[PDB]
Amino acid sequence: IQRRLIKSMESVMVKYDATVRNSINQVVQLRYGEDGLAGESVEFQNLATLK
Amino acid sequence: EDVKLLQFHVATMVDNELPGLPRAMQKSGRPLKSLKQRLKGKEGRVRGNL
Amino acid sequence: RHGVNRQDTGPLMKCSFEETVDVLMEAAAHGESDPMKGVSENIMLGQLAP
DNA sequence: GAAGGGCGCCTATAAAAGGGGGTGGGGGCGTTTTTTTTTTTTTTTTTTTTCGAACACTCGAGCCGAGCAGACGTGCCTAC
DNA sequence: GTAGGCACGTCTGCTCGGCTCGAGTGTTCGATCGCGACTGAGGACGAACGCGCCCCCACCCCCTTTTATAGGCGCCCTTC
Repeated sequence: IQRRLIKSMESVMVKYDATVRNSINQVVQLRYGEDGLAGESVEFQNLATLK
Repeated sequence: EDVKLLQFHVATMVDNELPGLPRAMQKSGRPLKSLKQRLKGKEGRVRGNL
Repeated sequence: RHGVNRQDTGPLMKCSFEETVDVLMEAAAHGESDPMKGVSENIMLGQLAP
């Protein structure tokens, strides 16, 4: 299951205008992860206004 | 018959696992390793060496 | 296997995954052109991957 | 009968010449058939988690078009 | 000049042929984690095979007899 999965997604990558596109240069997302943030720099937070 | 035999030998040269067809063998009885088999699996050129 | 091959990616990528000879035979027969734009084709070819 | 003894043929060498015979060397036919009804067996049939679709193919089926035939309508001939 | 009746034309529906549809059956593909790391399988590798035996041909050999020379031995016959 892991080998098959990597084999699909391998060529997707964030380009220098920050839209995420695969090998034939089709757009996957307009911004990576819909906000353009990094996954190792995020944290869990509480939203005050749902009070 | 010669054409049928030639057609078989050149086919078995390229691909030796043809469905419904006998397979090429040796005195050992081992199936021949044709070019498709060499490419095909985990131990094949595409994945194993390349 | 039967879905990834419907993608409009270059033929050499599709060979690197389970289809081996068969996708190359069809690629040769249609005469498609592989633009070496993706990660696998470039690593197999040996030039610095993008 | 069993056993030991005596007589005689055996193989080698030679060397020739005519003719029958053998093991080939190579090509042929690829049979068809005689049956023995066969080693081609059931591998494991599965012990299953089996597909996993995709694609080709099967077979049937229903809508639709043209032609045909009768009913309805029109066109043509005869009699007062 | 005019009206009624027989044949032909018009219209609609039934039958046949033509065109496209799927549940079903078939094929047929495929992969089955990573790595190891050991030997040692090192004797093979028994299968080689006739495939099926067939005829034509080519070439070499066996086939008698001579005589001397000698072990090896098969057979007959008398004695045990």
